[PDB]
Amino acid sequence: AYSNTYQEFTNIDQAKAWGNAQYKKYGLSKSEKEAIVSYTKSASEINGKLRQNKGVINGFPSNLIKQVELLDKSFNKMKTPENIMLFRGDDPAYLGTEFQNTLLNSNGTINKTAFEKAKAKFLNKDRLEYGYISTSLMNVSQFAGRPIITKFKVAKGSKAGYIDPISAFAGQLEMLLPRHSTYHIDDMRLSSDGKQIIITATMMGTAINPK
Repeated sequence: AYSNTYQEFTNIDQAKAWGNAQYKKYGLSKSEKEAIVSYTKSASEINGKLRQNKGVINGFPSNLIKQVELLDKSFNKMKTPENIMLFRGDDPAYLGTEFQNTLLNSNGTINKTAFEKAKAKFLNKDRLEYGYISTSLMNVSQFAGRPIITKFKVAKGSKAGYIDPISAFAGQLEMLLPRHSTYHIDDMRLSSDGKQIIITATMMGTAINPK
């Protein structure tokens, strides 16, 4: 129809080759790579601070400010040449503290009532994320244990970096997205296998554009 087409990697060997190919052309500086390595080693803490302070970094320790600004600007060199689907998994808290202990039933499946509340709260609305967004080119094993799977539709030209080869601690086929990014949740449904929430969203972009 009038919908756009987003590619999805289904072969890990090619996803790795494709990502490696993009990486080879970034021309990242030594300090930019170190910033990315540092991010992979303290992602939880950095994103936690970003959320806590709503994206304002002036109060962060000087060293962290430098790291964040380096990472922010590194995206000027990292764009995806294709419309691509990116994946990530999340725990109930992602939907809000109110679901942290209400989304799942004692058997693995997810309560339908809580799920219905999740839709009214997020379906057909823009969502702003203060932290950076770690994703993978494929639905890697690192997930499949999380109750929430999000599929982001990222358009050609968007800021997105394949950091899998930059850090020993990056996730498998990890594609990092800029912080302070907004996306629109287009669809929310249960997995057809024993309940699970599959979220499909269109990535709109980031407000962090240095230069």
